[PDB]
Amino acid sequence: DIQMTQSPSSLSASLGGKVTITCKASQDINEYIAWYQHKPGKGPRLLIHYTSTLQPGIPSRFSGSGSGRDYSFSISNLEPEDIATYYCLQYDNLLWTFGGGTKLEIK
Amino acid sequence: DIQMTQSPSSLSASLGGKVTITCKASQDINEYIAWYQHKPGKGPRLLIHYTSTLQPGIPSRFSGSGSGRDYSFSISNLEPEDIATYYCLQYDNLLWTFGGGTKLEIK
Amino acid sequence: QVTLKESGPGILQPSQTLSLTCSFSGFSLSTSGMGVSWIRKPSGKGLEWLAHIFWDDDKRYNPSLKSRLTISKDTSSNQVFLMITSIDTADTATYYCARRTWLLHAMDYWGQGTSVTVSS
Amino acid sequence: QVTLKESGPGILQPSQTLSLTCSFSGFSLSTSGMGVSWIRKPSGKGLEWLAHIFWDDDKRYNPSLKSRLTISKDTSSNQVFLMITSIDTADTATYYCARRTWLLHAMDYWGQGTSVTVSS
Amino acid sequence: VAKLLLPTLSSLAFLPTVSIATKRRFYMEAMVYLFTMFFVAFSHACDGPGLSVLCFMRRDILEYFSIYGTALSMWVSLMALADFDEPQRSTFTMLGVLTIAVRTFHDRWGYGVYSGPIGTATLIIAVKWLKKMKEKKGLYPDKSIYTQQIGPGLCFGALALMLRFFFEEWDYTYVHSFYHCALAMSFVLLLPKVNKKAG
Amino acid sequence: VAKLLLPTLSSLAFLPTVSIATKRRFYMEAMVYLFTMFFVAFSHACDGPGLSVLCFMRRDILEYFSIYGTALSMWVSLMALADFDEPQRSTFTMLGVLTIAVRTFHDRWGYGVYSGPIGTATLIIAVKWLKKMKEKKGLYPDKSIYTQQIGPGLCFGALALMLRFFFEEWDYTYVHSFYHCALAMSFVLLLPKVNKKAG
Ligand SMILES: CC(C)CCC[C@@H](C)[C@H]1CC[C@H]2[C@@H]3CC=C4C[C@@H](O)CC[C@]4(C)[C@H]3CC[C@]12C
Ligand SMILES: CC(C)CCC[C@@H](C)[C@H]1CC[C@H]2[C@@H]3CC=C4C[C@@H](O)CC[C@]4(C)[C@H]3CC[C@]12C
Ligand SMILES: [Zn+2]
Ligand SMILES: [Zn+2]
Repeated sequence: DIQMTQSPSSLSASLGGKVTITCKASQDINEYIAWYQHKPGKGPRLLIHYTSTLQPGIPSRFSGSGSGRDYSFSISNLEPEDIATYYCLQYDNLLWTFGGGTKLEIK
Repeated sequence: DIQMTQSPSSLSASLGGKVTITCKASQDINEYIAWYQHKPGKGPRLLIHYTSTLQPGIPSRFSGSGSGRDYSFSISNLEPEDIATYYCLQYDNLLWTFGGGTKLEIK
Repeated sequence: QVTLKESGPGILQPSQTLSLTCSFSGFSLSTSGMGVSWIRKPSGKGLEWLAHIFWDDDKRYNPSLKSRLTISKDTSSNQVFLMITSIDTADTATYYCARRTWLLHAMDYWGQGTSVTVSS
Repeated sequence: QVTLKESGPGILQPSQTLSLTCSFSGFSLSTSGMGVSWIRKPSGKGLEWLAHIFWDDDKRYNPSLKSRLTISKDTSSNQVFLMITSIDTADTATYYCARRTWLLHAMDYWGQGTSVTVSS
Repeated sequence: VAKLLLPTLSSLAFLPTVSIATKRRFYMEAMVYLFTMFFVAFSHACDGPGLSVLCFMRRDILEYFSIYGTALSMWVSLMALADFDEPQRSTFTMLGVLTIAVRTFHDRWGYGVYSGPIGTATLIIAVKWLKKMKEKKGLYPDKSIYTQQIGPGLCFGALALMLRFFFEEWDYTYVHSFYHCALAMSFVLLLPKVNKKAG
Repeated sequence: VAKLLLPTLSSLAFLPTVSIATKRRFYMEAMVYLFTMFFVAFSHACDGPGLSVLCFMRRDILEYFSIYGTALSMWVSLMALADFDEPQRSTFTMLGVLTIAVRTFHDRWGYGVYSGPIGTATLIIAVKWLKKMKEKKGLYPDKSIYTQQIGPGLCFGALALMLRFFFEEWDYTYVHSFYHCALAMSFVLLLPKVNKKAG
């Protein structure tokens, strides 16, 4: 499979602060990397698609960048409603693979 | 460094037989792979250079082939004088690296 | 409005087979370019994708599980089924049913998931 | 005719420094495109390259050992020297001196090597 | 007087196309655009009675490489949009060069001199993207690439073609000067964000 | 009678060059050689009084693309020998195309039409290989590549140029037919064993 590896497995942060997650693909995935927010007892939410495109209705503090094996996702103005587990998804091939997940935490 | 890995670490064979050693480079080494014969208490001999060129005076049973990360070396009509340890050498960069070595043996 | 809802047996043992079902609304999956997929979160572990079923009744499976998954469709009642065979206690997970689209190829709507347990 | 001959102390301890010398003939290493290099076979292990010295008195060293090797030349007596500092018992090896050329860039003539031991 | 200088000066619309193509590591496309800019600029300068003293090559050479450079700019911008990998990239680049060279040399004013490059390049793109959509089971270039590059790029392209080949009979001096601006803007938009084969 | 047909038929010396270039994954070079073969074959057929009925394009088109194709074949064979990687490969390919096009169109019989391609391409090769020899501290292309490709390739190249531009005044019908064979053989030898960028 294509291996997706998120650099922080866990990430502790201040409320009102900013954080960044990075993910490395084992191949060039042609900027097809969706980013998901997962909360306990809820279905995940699509936040960002292609590489940088926010899903309609998603707050404009979420942003993601990068291309060719190196992709990044970030929460600015971090609210307590953003305390969640964040997964990326390689979706270049119909063989989908998720990143290992980053558990975000209040410091 | 560039990693050179010879597939047999040890190789047992009949006299008058034929054997093949293969070596994989971690990068494209542009066909700069010399092959050496090492005997106990003697300085090594250059058998083959670039990828396929036999050193002048070397018997024509020794032959090597391949290009771009995948290279092969072979002894035909294997004589007891060919019982030796065989190393490859990546020499594309002046950072030289040898293969792990193949200890040839009589079966 | 869009919705997916996963359902299953809850408790199994490794001799048995697992019959996951996924009711959905807002789409009927006879619509061109529409798709449904299965993803699972194993106990104390990150997400892994299982299976696809598309508008044209085309299908995909995870090479790691390809042998023991079969995905099916019923747009007469807006439902999709995943059958998982030859069970192991490694199959203890929450199983999510997620809706893919033609314009953005990643899944946009997930269900809340259903938990499955595999022990005596 | 071409020849290289390595020589050294034979026995050392890890506080000490190692003064390898290599006498050669058939070439003088003031000749354009000519080179000499050091390679070592550690005890029960495969070959590793250490250092280069070229016709133009240019030099190269192994990034893994670059700090504690210094290569020198004397074409007045057709000799090359390798000095290895800050010794460890990991340095127990046979040390080979090998002659590189301009037309084929790999080494063609080796010496028989010299053994070095690093223990109490 | 603006009537004389507008078709000469507005040919510098291609200079932003050269600098942007260079900046995105599209060096081979930047050669074709700079070659075009030079021969289009001097084709208009050499034609204009008030500054024809500036030109040094015959009118025949400047006119040929004005048309050839323009038609080849349309090919290499669409083949950059197509974004082929090797050995096809070099093969499709050479296919345009050799066929546009013979076509333009045979008759530089006959039909197919611009609709050949555009008609063929958009058919090559359509066949590639229809295969890639059947493969991915979804719209291949992201809705971003359609709404930012392909939509606006082909809109400025269509504007350039209808300015030059319909409206130009109203007043050449203004409409041909807007054609340079519309076509240069089309080449900027159709060219991708990064040359992924060299950056 | 052999006097008429020899320059027409011996142009098929380039067909082995096309098939060998195709076989080694040098597809863009195989286009230029096949384009050349076609226009050189028809340039001689259209010139020959006994079979001029065969040709359909004007003599001017066939003569131009005979010379242009020949000069571009000399460029792409030497740039294949040079073996640049991207973004320089596409840039050096386009540099030859655009400069040879203008040079040949300006004057197809003037000086520099073949010594431009060869003189510039061998200077680009010399600068690349002298940098690579200073880097490697040793003869860069292996003694194999000199004694098999560069030596024989430039010997058949030099033979082609002295047949066409010195000996041809003795008898055109024989010496020009040997020029096709010598140049086709030069293009086969100068072209590397594998297109490492596409195979
Ligand atoms: C990659 C290639 C195919 C790019 C496009 C090549 C273009 C420039 C050329 C090659 C042959 C040309 C055709 C040859 C003959 C004519 C007859 C003319 O009355 C109408 C246009 C038409 C039908 C041409 C259209 C343009 C054309 C297709
Ligand atoms: C990559 C490029 C540079 C390839 C070679 C371009 C060649 C075909 C052209 C471009 C300009 C040309 C020069 C322009 C003018 C003349 C004057 C003529 O009396 C002698 C030849 C000479 C000096 C030409 C030599 C060939 C030349 C250098
Ligand atoms: Zn114009
Ligand atoms: Zn000819």
